Amino acid sequence: QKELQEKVRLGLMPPPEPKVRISNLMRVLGTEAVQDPTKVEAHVRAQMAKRQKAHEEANAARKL
Amino acid sequence: DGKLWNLNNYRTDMIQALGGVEGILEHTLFKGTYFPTWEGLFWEKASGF
Amino acid sequence: NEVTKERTAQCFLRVDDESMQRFHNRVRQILMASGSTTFTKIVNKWNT
Amino acid sequence: VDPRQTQFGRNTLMDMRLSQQTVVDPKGYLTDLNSMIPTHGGDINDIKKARLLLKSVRETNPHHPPAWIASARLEEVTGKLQVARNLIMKGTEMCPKSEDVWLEAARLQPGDTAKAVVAQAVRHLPQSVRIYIRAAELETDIRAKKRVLRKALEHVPNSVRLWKAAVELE
Amino acid sequence: NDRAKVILKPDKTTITEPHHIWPTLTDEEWIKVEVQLKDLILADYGKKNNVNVASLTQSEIRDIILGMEISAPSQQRQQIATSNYETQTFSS
Amino acid sequence: PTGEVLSLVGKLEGTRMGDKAQ
Amino acid sequence: RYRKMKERLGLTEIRKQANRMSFGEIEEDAYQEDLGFSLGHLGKSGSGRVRQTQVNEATKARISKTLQRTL
Amino acid sequence: VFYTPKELGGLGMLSMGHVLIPQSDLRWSKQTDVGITHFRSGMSHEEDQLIPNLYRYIQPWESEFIDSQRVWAEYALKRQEAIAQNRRLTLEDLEDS
Amino acid sequence: TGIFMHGKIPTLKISLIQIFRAHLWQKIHESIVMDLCQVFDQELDALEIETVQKETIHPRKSYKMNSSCADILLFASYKWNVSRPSLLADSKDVMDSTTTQKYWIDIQLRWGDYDSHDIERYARAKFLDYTTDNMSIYPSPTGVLIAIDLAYNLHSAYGNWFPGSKPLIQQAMAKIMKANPALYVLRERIRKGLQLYSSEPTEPYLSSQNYGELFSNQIIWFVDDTNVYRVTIHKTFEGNLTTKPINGAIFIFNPRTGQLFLKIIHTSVWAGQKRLGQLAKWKTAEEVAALIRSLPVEEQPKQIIVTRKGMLDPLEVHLLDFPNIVIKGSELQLPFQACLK
Amino acid sequence: EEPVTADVINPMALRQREELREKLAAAKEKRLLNQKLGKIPWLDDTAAWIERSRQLQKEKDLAEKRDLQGLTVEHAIDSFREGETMILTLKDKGVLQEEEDVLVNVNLVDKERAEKNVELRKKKAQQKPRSILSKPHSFRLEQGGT
RNA sequence: AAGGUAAGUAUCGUUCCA
Repeated sequence: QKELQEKVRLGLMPPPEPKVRISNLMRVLGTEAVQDPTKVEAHVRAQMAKRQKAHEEANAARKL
Repeated sequence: DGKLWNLNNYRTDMIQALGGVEGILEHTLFKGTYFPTWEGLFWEKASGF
Repeated sequence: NEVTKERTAQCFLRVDDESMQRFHNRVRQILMASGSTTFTKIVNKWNT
Repeated sequence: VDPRQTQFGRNTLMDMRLSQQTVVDPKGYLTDLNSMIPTHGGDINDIKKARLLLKSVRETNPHHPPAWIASARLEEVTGKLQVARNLIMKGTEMCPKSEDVWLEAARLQPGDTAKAVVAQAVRHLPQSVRIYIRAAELETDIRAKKRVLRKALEHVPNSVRLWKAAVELE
Repeated sequence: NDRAKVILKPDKTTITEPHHIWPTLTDEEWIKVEVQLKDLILADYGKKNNVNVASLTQSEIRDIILGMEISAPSQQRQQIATSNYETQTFSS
Repeated sequence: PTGEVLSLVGKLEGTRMGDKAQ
Repeated sequence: RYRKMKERLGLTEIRKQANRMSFGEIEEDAYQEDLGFSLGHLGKSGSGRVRQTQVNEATKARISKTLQRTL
Repeated sequence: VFYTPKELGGLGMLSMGHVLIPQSDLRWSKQTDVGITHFRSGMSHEEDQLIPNLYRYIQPWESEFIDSQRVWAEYALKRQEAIAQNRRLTLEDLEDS
Repeated sequence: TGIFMHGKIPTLKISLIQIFRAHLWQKIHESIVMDLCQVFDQELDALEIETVQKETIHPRKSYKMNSSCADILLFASYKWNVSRPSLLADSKDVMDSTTTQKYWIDIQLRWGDYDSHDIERYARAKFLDYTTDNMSIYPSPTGVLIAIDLAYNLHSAYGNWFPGSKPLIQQAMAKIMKANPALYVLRERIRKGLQLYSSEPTEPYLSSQNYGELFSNQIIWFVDDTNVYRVTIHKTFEGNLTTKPINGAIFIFNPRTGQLFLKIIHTSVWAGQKRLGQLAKWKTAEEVAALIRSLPVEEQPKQIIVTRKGMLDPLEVHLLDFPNIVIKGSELQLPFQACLK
Repeated sequence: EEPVTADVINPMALRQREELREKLAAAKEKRLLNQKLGKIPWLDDTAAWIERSRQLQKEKDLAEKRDLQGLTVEHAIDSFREGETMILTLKDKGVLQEEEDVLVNVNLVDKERAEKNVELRKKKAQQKPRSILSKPHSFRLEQGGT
């Protein structure tokens, strides 16, 4: 965690975007989600799919 | 055994002797607030801050 | 006198020195415990 | 107070909606039972506004018996039972076809006056009414109970409850 | 109603059976139609209140969509904000 | 006139406890 | 965590209704053992909601983790 | 300022002293649209007003005890009859007690 | 400010410094001046008033109580038969004292005590003590001093009047007392210093800020009642506008499932009902309570939002048997009246 | 000076008098209803009871063989168009408030609010500006149109 | 006799004094 935070403070990777779910959809992005709700839910579902894909292909890479 | 005393008559007579709502509110800053009448008011015993 | 229903005695009532001293001490400890208490709190304690 | 206890020891509503390619899903209109005296009560704050509401409505919707019934419940809860009696006796002529109103009037009227109400309800509802048994145990004498059952046996004697009450009568 | 309908039928087909109500579109056409409806709502607000839509930031865009809009009828009640406390002049 | 409280000793000639409280 | 802190220390409607103390409305002194404890508009005919102010659940008393461990 | 009840801004302080109120504290003026008008409280020329003392607002123990005996006798007579008449009591009967 | 302290009451000193901040004093004096300047501008021809002048004076004249000076001055188009010095409630001045061109008015403010809250005596006393003065500068012997008591919201005026001036001052002051931005903000500050409010009870209002917490796992009912009583009105091109009542529809929308319960409101229910607004108010409440009693307990709504504030009241009576159901009003002009279109 | 005569108001006295008046009204109503409702052989005959039951059973055998409106519309006549139909809803009014009914259209009302806001931003018979706050434009509607 | 000093930033005058 400290190594990651130091790297982000350097800026080698972007600052971690807040992990958001369906329950957090209107808590985090709701004000920006009123104008284009379907785009915002598509973006949060894309983030969910990216997290799940990272997990699944991490398992696949670790697969024997 | 319930409360063994009553103060409704005592407060009634205190208001009567003090001059009533206007006889007491004349001493206060009520007229400065300029409410049309003293009904429909509540005291905020605690400020939110 | 319940057997005869006649006024036969007379009970003079009084508040003893202990109760007066206790009430005075209560008022004293109300007053001394007023470093920051509101006027309403002091008067509520007094009425009680 | 419990007569065995000594010093040392709600808003009814007739309507009812049934659930269940067509978007239109109409539902049947169901009428409900009557409401008796509930153990739960007094869940009201700021009475001086609620009484005003019920007052306004008892002329705004004078043909809604549960308005009068809720007024009775509210005024009986807050220590004004006599005015509740008066208001129920006033409103019973506005919805005289409702069993619940007459039942509330019977339960909110003491002594012989209660009889005067229950002997009057049958005048408006003489066909297959539970009010007959309310008269039956509202009075005192078994002979009067027999007469009440016979009157029930004289006006719509098709009630199994009426027959059961009258059969086991001397 | 009318321009809203025209936006709601971007395709000439615009299939709508009596089983459902709104036109049958998939996700991306929903994106496009929602963007169009947002633009329509901001355009109507700008026409009504004579303010360019771009200046309306996202917060007041949400306020407009939901039903928030404020006015300033008590504009002279700003007193809470060589001393200029009698310099103000009277104009007939 | 003054706000100081006067002892009602000797002020009880014509008053009772239950009077003016029914 | 901050949301739960704001919920625990937030003004429950029954609490906020008790702070309001009406005006020019004498009330019988409740709680004989200690007067100056008036509920104000809570249960008062002056103003407030027609329905009774329902009790909240976030303010329910709770025991500590170590004390529950002792239990 | 002291003996005014709590919701009227005062402290609602109870008293048992002979507290006189000067007749300069019972006068109030209101400005109607036509013009200012003034009022007193003792509008007939009478004695000086006096704060009511708690002494006159608490029933003596003697009266309370004799009334307790009488009232409980009334309640007993009003309950044993209710047994025979078969009804529960009510606020209407016991309001007088 | 002009408030006088008969003793150092530090809490009162702090309170009055807080109340009269932002130079409310000088600002309140100027606000009283200019809007009182305005009323004479409208009725200047009707009173032979050539011009009205608000001369630039010392900014601290508002609370300079020792001396005084004129601030509003009327230059007359022709000579006026000025009346004697008299109070604002007087009606006996036969208006024959003298003749003048210049006519000043002085406005002085006061925060009166309890004993000394006689505003008219204040006004006359310092009219006499400012005209019979060697330090006060009044351009003409004629004039009237107007006294304002803020602590008791009293107003009086004593001095010289020209024909029609006194009733005009009466009406203008009656209006200025009931409405003035400076006096209104002073009243608001006094109210928030005592924390004494009129009505404005606290309820959870659906608004743009707490709009997020709506999206929760608890089912909510949006009771919309705008479309209950409605008449199709249309003004034909040539014929007179004509109306025809039509049916209404209650909205019991549920964001969780979308099931918009809708009770069609026949025109026959309004069989010449005099008070139709209240009938429409409790007809929706009847159906919403019926529907609540209809749904099973797990499907019973735990929160009912309402579009129009009038509907907040009836539900609480028809929801009197459901104390656990929170009925929240909405400040949000939430578009459900158009759902019927 | 001389203080004029006027009663003193006492919230306890007012409340107690109101309650006592209500109790007297209830007493009068109960006394009236006692008169209203107080004006109302075969009692214990079982054989005659059976006979009456038999005759009741046999009796069935013997009997076997909207233009009208006076509402007001809070709008101007000019606010309506021609050659088109408009829907007219009802304005929000409290149940306790006994003001007259007001029918308005939400779209025209919103347009009026928008133009009022525009005009009030554009500004940035005795004392009228402050009288309009201390003190709308509608028409009586009768016989289906004025 | 009190328990009643708001703390400040400015130019200007004066005066002793270094």
